[PDB]
Amino acid sequence: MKTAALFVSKEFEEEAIALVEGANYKVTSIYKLPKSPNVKFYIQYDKLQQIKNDEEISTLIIFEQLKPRHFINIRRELKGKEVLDKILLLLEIFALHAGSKEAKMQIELARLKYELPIIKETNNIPSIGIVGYTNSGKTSLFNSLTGLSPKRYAIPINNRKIMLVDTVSFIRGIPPQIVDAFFVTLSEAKYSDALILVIDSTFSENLLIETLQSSFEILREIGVSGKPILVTLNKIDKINGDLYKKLDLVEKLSKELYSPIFDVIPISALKRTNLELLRDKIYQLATQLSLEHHH
Amino acid sequence: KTAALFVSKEFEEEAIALVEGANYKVTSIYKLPKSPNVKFYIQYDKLQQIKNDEEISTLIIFEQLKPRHFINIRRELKGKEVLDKILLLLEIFALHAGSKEAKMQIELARLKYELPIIKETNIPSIGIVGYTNSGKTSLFNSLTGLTSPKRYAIPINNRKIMLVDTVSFIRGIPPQIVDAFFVTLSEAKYSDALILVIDSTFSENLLIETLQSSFEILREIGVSGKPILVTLNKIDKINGDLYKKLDLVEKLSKELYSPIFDVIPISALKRTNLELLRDKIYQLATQLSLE
Repeated sequence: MKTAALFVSKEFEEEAIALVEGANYKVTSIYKLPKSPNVKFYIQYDKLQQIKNDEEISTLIIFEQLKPRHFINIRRELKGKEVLDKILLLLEIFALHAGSKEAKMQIELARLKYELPIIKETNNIPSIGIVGYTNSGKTSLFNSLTGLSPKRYAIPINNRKIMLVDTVSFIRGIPPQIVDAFFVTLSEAKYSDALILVIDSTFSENLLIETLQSSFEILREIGVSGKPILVTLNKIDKINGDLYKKLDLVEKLSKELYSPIFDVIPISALKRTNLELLRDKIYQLATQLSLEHHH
Repeated sequence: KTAALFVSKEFEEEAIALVEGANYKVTSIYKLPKSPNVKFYIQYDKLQQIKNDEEISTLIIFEQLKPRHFINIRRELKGKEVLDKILLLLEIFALHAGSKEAKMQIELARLKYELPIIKETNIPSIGIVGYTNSGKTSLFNSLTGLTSPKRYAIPINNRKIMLVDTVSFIRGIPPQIVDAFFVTLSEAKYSDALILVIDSTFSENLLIETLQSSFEILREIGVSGKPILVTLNKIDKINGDLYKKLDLVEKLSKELYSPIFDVIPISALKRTNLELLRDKIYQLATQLSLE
């Protein structure tokens, strides 16, 4: 697919790669943010030229907020290759998930508001949304259940077909200019019949409680209620320690935070561990959703 | 692309030109309800009449509708399109839009107006300017030979000249679309010269007013030092002499603006003096190829 060069600090690197790849980009080269950002192109002129003359790179992505000055200078150099900062990247990601008119419009509106200053200076299918943070590994889970990219994909489980919805992952510290765009795009998860809350188990005890609590809090804000939630404690193969300690916590805490909670199972999307068990739980959930209003 | 229009008696003349200027075939025309319906603005019966007509693809009401109106109307007219004054004008702006910035400004205003609705659920360039129903588009079409690029280069004698039908002036512009308008009209600044089209059917009071208003807008967008050719259009609807109005226009125009290239009477429909105009455009094109 389309390749991209990524400029990002070591702290946001992991998240950046996840977001970029979520935008259907293959990260070929990675660089850290400039100590003293170039006043001209934000990045070294010699590096911009290298990327400019590298046919193996189609898009330049910088995980920071660029000034209108930088966009104009960089774009008038790339010729055809696109350039994206954090804000444009996120808006581009939202558009991929956006299904409703309001989301699509909020995204486009915010996009035009961000480009303006730059141009002025020149039979019965249930829906199962997969929610969670960017670091939860929810994307890997979607790709495993699907077999993989589409944000909506139907999968056969026995005699039932389930519509898996890869919703926009929760994002911490979002630019104020795109808050409304993200809120509406994320709120689209309220229209799902059920949800799969992916939880990063690698977190420490307190941080894990914070991620779980925050996840349900966010789901509460977007207007989710009455929807059966199947919690999946992801990243168990990376635990390298005690699983029951965190699993019990998640299970015992989830029931206190939200209702109804369908189930709470441990998984490992990459190693495809317990995924067979997961499919079984999905089927049982889909079976339940159909009988919910039957007589 | 047919359309049904709802407009009062006074704005009907203006509305028809706008609708047709937006590439719409005005099929049906109704009076505007003096007592607007709370839910649909228009009476439910007529709304159904519009729905029960396969010869209508777009409903246009020349007024400012509230979000709840759009919702209820679009709910009934499930397959057909609906527009009001604001949506219509914005669609017209996009037609005259030349620069990318204009495109964006127009789309921005359109989104800000549409969100609340869903929420609740070198060749010389001559720019033709003037109020709607001054004969602008008719003049443009007559010169270009069209019967809608809004910008077409025509050969006069042995010179190729680009004609640009800019967005017409608008009386009482909705605050929402003010920015989109001026950004779209500002393209007139780039024009090497302008053609000010004025409706000759107006009385003295209205003629003086229209001239003062037209030039006022030209200042408002920053037009200065550019040759302006004033054309007194629709003379085919005037019985008496044109001189009294011709002198009035020429006198007042040169008092309000400079340089005034010339002031000639024409008729976009009857083609009266169009050849004289073509010649004056050439003389203007030759004068610009040196200064």
